[PDB]
Amino acid sequence: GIDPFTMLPRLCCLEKGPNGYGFHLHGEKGKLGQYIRLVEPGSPAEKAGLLAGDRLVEVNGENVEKETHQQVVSRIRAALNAVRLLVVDPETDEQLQKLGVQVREELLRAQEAPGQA
Amino acid sequence: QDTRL
Repeated sequence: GIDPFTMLPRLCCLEKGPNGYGFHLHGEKGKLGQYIRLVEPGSPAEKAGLLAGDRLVEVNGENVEKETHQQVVSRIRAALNAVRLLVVDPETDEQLQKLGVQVREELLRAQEAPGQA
Repeated sequence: QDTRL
């Protein structure tokens, strides 16, 4: 059939809620392999479009895969109010990696939509 | 036990 343009890592700006953002991130004890384990239904994370099955690739625009599990979490915690979490479905990542285009922000920063917040 | 943010 026809497949759409699968190359759209979603940038989720997570707001500092009560004492964090409201998700549980699980990481494999190496470097690359940080995935969301569980999301709090009462978090700013879930409304940002962050799902309990996504992988975190970049924080605010810079890649955090080659960090440590601690450092990855620290990246998000280092944000006072808002932090831009770039997340993608691990299933979709398989397709995306094969494209390897500048989807990092070049694609993400498409046309502007003035109106809603 | 995962990591809470």
